[PDB]
Amino acid sequence: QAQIVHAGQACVVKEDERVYTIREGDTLMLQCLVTGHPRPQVRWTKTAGSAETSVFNETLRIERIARTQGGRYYCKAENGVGVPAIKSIRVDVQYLDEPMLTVHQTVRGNFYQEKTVFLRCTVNSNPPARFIWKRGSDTLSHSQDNGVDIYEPLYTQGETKVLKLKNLRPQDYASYTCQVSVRNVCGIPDKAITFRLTNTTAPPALKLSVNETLVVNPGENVTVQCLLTGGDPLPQLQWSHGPGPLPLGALAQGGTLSIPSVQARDSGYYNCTATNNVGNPAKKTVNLLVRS
Amino acid sequence: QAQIVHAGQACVVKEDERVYTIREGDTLMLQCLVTGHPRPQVRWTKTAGSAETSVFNETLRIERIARTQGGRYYCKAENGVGVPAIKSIRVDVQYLDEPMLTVHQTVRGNFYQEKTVFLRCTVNSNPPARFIWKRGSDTLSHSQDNGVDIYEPLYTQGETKVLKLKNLRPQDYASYTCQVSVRNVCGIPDKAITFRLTNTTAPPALKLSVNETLVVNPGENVTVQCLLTGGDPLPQLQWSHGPGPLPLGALAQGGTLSIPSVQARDSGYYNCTATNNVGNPAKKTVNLLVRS
Amino acid sequence: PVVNTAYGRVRGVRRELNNEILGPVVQFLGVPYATPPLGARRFQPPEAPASWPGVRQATTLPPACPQNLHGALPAIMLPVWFTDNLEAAATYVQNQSEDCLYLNLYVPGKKPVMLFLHGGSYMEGTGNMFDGSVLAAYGNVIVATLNYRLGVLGFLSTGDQAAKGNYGLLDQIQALRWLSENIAHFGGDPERITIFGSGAGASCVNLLILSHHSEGLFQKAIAQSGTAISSWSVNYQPLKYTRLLAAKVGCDREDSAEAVECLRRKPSRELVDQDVQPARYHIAFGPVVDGDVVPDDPEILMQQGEFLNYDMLIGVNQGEGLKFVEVSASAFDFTVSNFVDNLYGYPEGKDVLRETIKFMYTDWADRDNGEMRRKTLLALFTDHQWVAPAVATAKLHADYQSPVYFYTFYHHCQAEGRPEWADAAHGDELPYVFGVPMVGATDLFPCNFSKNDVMLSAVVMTYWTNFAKTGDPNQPVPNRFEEVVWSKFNSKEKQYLHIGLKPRVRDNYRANKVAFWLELVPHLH
Amino acid sequence: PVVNTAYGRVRGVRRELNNEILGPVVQFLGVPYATPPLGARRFQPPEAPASWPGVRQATTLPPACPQNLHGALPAIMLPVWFTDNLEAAATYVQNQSEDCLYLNLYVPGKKPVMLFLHGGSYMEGTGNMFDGSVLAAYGNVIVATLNYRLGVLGFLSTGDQAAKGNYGLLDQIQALRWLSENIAHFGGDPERITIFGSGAGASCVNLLILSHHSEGLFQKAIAQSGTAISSWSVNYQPLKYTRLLAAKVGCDREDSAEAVECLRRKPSRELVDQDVQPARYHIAFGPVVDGDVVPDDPEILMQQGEFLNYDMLIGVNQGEGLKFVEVSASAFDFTVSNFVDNLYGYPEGKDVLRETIKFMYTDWADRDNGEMRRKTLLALFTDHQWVAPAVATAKLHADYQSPVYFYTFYHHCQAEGRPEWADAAHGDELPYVFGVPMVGATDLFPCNFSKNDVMLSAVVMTYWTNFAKTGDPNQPVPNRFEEVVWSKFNSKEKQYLHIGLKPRVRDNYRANKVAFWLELVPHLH
Ligand SMILES: *[C@@H]1O[C@H](CO)[C@@H](O[C@@H]2O[C@H](CO)[C@@H](O)[C@H](O)[C@H]2NC(C)=O)[C@H](O)[C@H]1NC(C)=O
Ligand SMILES: *[C@@H]1O[C@H](CO)[C@@H](O[C@@H]2O[C@H](CO)[C@@H](O)[C@H](O)[C@H]2NC(C)=O)[C@H](O)[C@H]1NC(C)=O
Ligand SMILES: *[C@@H]1O[C@H](CO)[C@@H](O)[C@H](O)[C@H]1NC(C)=O
Ligand SMILES: *[C@@H]1O[C@H](CO)[C@@H](O)[C@H](O)[C@H]1NC(C)=O
Ligand SMILES: *[C@@H]1O[C@H](CO)[C@@H](O)[C@H](O)[C@H]1NC(C)=O
Ligand SMILES: *[C@@H]1O[C@H](CO)[C@@H](O)[C@H](O)[C@H]1NC(C)=O
Ligand SMILES: *[C@@H]1O[C@H](CO)[C@@H](O)[C@H](O)[C@H]1NC(C)=O
Ligand SMILES: *[C@@H]1O[C@H](CO)[C@@H](O)[C@H](O)[C@H]1NC(C)=O
Repeated sequence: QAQIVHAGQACVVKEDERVYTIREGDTLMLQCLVTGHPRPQVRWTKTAGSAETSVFNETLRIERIARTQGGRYYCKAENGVGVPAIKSIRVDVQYLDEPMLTVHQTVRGNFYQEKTVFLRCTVNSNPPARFIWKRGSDTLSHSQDNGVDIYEPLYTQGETKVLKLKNLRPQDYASYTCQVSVRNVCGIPDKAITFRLTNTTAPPALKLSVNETLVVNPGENVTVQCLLTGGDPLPQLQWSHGPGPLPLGALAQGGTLSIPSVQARDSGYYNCTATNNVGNPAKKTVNLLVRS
Repeated sequence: QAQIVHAGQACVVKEDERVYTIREGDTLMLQCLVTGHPRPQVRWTKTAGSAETSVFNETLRIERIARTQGGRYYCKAENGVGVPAIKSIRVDVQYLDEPMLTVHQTVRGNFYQEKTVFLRCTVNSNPPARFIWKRGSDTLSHSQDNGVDIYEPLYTQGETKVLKLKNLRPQDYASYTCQVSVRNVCGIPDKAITFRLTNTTAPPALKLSVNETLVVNPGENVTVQCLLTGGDPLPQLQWSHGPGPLPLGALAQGGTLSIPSVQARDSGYYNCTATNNVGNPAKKTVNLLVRS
Repeated sequence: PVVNTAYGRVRGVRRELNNEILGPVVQFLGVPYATPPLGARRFQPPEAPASWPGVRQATTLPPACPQNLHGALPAIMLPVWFTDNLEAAATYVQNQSEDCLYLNLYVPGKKPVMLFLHGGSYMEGTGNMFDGSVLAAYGNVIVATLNYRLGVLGFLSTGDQAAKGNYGLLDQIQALRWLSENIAHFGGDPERITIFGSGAGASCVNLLILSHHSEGLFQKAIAQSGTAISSWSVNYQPLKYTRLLAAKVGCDREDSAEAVECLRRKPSRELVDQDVQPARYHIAFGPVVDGDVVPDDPEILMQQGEFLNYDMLIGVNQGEGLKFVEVSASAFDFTVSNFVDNLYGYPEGKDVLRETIKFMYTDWADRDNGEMRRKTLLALFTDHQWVAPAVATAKLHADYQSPVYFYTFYHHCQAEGRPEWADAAHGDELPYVFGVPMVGATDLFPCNFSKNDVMLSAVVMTYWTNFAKTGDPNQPVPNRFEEVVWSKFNSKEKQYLHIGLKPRVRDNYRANKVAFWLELVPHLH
Repeated sequence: PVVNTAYGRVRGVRRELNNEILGPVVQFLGVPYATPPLGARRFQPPEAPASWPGVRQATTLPPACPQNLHGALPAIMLPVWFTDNLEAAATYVQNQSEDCLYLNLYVPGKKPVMLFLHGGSYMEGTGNMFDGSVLAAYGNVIVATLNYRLGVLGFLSTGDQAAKGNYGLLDQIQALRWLSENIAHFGGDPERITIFGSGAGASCVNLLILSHHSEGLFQKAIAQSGTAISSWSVNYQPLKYTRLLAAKVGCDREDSAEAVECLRRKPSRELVDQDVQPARYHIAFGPVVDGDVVPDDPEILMQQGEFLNYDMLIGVNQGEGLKFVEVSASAFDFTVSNFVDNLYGYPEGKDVLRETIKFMYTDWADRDNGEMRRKTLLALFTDHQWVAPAVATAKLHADYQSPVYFYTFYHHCQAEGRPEWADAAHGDELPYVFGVPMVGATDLFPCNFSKNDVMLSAVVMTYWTNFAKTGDPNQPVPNRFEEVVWSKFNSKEKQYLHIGLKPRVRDNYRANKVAFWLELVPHLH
């Protein structure tokens, strides 16, 4: 004598069955309807592993749903008459983050005449994103300009796509844009990111104003500089310590690391890294040591 | 002072560099020309492994060349003045044997509704042959009739090609022809072979007029019959003994095996096989034993 | 031995086992757990059974569900002992009626419950073949064997609302509810219920793991050589074969409710005798994606984490698919061709897939003889149908912190045509699970049991019952297995227990082949 | 120590080795075996040398052929010891002149002859780096080291008749003729001549096996980590790179004879200093298919059986391509991408090939860390460039009843940056072939030699010299190698000898990978 049907007439995105497809952050509301000769109990349970995280009202409402809240739900009528009623919904919470473009020249010697450059684009999106590569305002492919390849590498779960420039022609040194699209499933618009490849594009190189292992007495003033010796797109520099952070230490500019006073707690490694998405980041280490 | 150039103006087939391309069995003749201030020695050597199989006349002539004589040759001037002269030719002896068509139904139970039939064609040709499958007078492919596949299996050196009939439709029971072509390189014309697939096409089954192990006393008259219990294309039957043949034994018809007198030499196995190219051949064994 | 239930009173029967160490048990053969699905209730979910005022005498095996073992059996996916001993199996199904929704209990302070979902191929079998009395008297556990609706009467679906399908699974759920609110009368524990099955029954086990209707019914699950993601696990063309069968029995009406309506009139004898041939390695009538008891595709459900954290014990035998091989190079090419065309939907690129599969399953140290070709075919079917889906299921469930324990059965039982040097085929783990070596070879399992068989049977029974008790197969009750710790299974380590005469725990089973079928073959097409 | 030859008289020099067991040798450093190819004879075959009436004093190493080690070396295909010790190598080539066609003899009743074709990459190297006196005094064999024309002056070709090419190979043939009709004066045997080389030199060895011009010159051959079918074995775009180089030196004329004509005027210093970058894993100037000294494609020649039954001793090191790897998953994807695009001509289907290659070289028991990725890259390049072409050559030659003996070098020599736990890289077998451990570490081979190194060096020298004598590497003169019978090699058994500290004879080396590259990868595209 216990039946249930739920309406999904909330502020949810439209599409031209059993799936509730909403844009991320939008307001979700699902209306469970019961039917019984005795008044049955309502339950809105999220499928979470267990051999009270459930809303017991007829309406399951969440104002701001993230990816974490995009599992499978189901409502249930507990009425003593017969089998309890169960109806399930897959809440598909969709989004489209911002793309990340990184150049990779993969170089020692210059013995071969190849000059090959890779452009890897990466996104995070609930709908598997569609990738469109452009050179300026030219959506390019291999059938259009055979000097390039385009492929999606396996074992990366399809969240990335690579544009290969096999041999750099003068026309290759241009502006490339990765444009990612979810096909406007929730009205989510396409995004894009751009990189300028030029004759001087190169990964970063770092210069350290101290030796590798820096020996310091307690109470002294320590200042280490991180200097740049390479990287055409202006690299960004950051310092780090590792296991235990230091309260005295400050990093006013990305290059300057400052420790006002030194105690044996402050000993250890201090890694300065420069990262401009062109190659492997540059890492220079200062092994700060305090006598004892 | 020793130079050589050879003309290939023999009865050799025409083509629209260094290769002498002749039809098999035709007459080959190659004319080596020497040049020396002293009269140099001529040599027509076939490249055969060695850390006198050579013609020492200016003309290398072979009336009937088979596949075995289609290696690489080279002529050489031995003159004391300087380096001896060497010029090589690849003698490409081409042919096209006759195709062999065999059906393979790959069957136990009839639990699945598949009814899949394979048609394997096999040839032996110096030019890798081209295969054309036909159903009656219809050169068929997958894009024409998608109820069939056509593929060339690897690890068979490309001398065979398979026509797959995935699910037998009423129109599949027809006449299939494998037509193999060398593209008339030496004027060699295309060949063909045909098979009629019908509702009753089946591999052969054999009935033996004796038990498995037949015990016989010396000097007796032995006659074993090989009978057919299956095989829509009329199978052909043959007997065999194995290691040592028997002079007394005769095989007037493929089914009848006759041993006039028996000695202990005649003991052993006698395998009758029926082979019509539809499945695995049928093998029935008579273990003829002589008391001692 | 009379016990009252919420419906009626039942008289059992106490029997002594053929073992001097194992004592007696109390059997309840044929208690009804659902109303007979006879008229309007054919092709309908199972409701609660009736109530009888007197004492029903359940001292005889109940009838098996309507079957047909005469002609056209799925020997490829059937247990080998079943296909070899069709007579000793047919004696168990001489009594067939559509009123077959009964179960059998085997009882030796709340004892754990262990219900066995018998498998095969969804169109045959019965729980009466499995005498759980030995497993009960050894394990200190209650053993249940039910009978669910088979084939047409159990899984016919139209993809519409006329016949949602999965009626046999719903019978299993109804028996789970029955035991949840009636095993306490037998002294059992409704809070320590464990289901276990082999073959298609283990497929049903995983399905009930993914189902909502089994929410409070059981806690542990054991899949033995069966998965919900294999080709024959779920029917994805229900209306096709339902309309073929309907056309066979003069029931082809273009309205699904009307065709279902005439199908309810035709007698079960004339429905089960019809043989609707399915596609190769598929099924014509089985579990379907109704959107209710199976919310969506089981693989999608396991990838999206839409399930509960049951305790899973998965495992595969070494040489399952023995019936698949019973080799010429040409024959190898042909069976790989039909393999690719049937298991991959005749895909463009079937040549690449076929040739790389023939390469991957060809030991190149000797590529000449056909014995090795037979071995690589056995490994081919064993890997694609059982090993890879098992590892994928254990991985996906273990990723969401479900405790999983993986086993590989290597030692089998010696019978005629089944020499002890051959591989453990499909279904050969059941004799050790049900303590068959300890009571003598039945006519269905005519094995030359040795002391090793008995001891190994005690080991695996110990593992299974321990799992039913505590969720760890080796914790309650611990002579080759010395201090072997059946470690857990997670996607990092992927550790499994190698069950057999020489046991050990290894880290990655067939990792190259599993990664081949899982991570590379899909991109090909 | 003066000996007369058919051309002139030569004064040698006797030297004692740095070993108390090995006695003295007689060295003849710098005897001319061909007329200097200076003016009209540049880009021309080598003719017989001149005759000197007096006694030429060949007691000093002759000059090396024009090279350039300043900038842009092929570190990928070069021996590792060469790339690491560029100074100790550059000291051997301080004297460079185009008149470099000389050779060096090392002599301890007709002794066997063993000429060493030095390799590298066809554009550098010299026979002066290899002091064959130790190998001579140990093996009871005469050891020869020549200098053939390198790079531009040795292999420039136009594909036309203007420059057929393969001039360095023709220099090697001219030295073979010289030794065939002049080693008898040194007591040597012209009927037991064996050529041996490493790297590109071994490529030249196989080429001379396939050549007609070497018909009566030698009987045995030894290919050490070099083959005629690898990507860098033969140049297949000679006119392309010849026209690039011509454009560099202001010699671009659309007539090949005129461009060759101006190229003969430009000094060698301005030609060898030009760096014409080739395609990845290829060469810009090397052996070509002239149709004369190389009648056709070497692979076609070996498939059609168009060669003579020389005795071949092939073999590969375990970890060749060490320079190739010096790993991120992304980097793995990228280097496999360039691998496929360069070694397979940017083929349609590069995605299938790339992904199946990344699968085939990925241990899936742990696919997380990059150490294993480095190992699988090393195995990738080692397999594709050296192991598979070696096995293919040994198979094709052994099929036509050529006696072949296959070896795999596993133990290497310990140097800085080359720990003894790493794999035997490319060229690390030469120190043991030339008895380096028995005379101390030279500056070019700065190895921490141990007693194991000396003894293994004696073992491999014993094998090589025995092969030069009788064609069986273990028959004349037989402490780990106990009764090990270096069995033959045929396509059936494919047996090889595993040379190292722990030796054994095994039947199929990397059979799955070799069968992958040989029998499956071609069908992909
Ligand atoms: C800064 O760089 C140092 C490099 O010296 C890092 O130290 C490494 O830590 C890993 C962690 O297991 C060890 O395996 C390596 O052996 C260490 N390198 C050494 C000792 O030379 C340190 O972790 C870095 N700190 C960061 C990135 O915060
Ligand atoms: C006739 O058939 C018999 C089958 O009994 C063949 O005998 C087999 O020979 C092979 C050769 O090594 C053995 O390995 C088998 O064991 C034999 N089978 C036995 C003993 O049952 C016999 O070779 C056949 N003769 C032919 C084909 O000429
Ligand atoms: C390319 O960059 C180089 C410096 O790296 C510069 O000398 C040259 O002019 C550039 N080419 C242009 C701007 O066309
Ligand atoms: C260290 O530097 C800080 C700020 O730069 C300053 O306040 C402090 O006095 C210095 N320590 C000394 C001088 O000992
Ligand atoms: C097909 O063959 C069967 C016998 O195998 C026969 O009964 C039937 O008539 C045949 N179909 C035709 C001739 O169309
Ligand atoms: C055996 O048969 C042959 C011919 O059939 C006959 O000549 C011979 O006499 C027979 N042997 C007897 C009857 O002993
Ligand atoms: C089965 O019988 C065979 C021989 O008849 C015997 O060798 C084997 O040991 C037996 N196996 C047992 C008793 O387990
Ligand atoms: C090389 O030197 C190291 C330590 O300095 C030593 O352990 C090793 O045994 C040496 N190898 C030899 C002497 O062969």
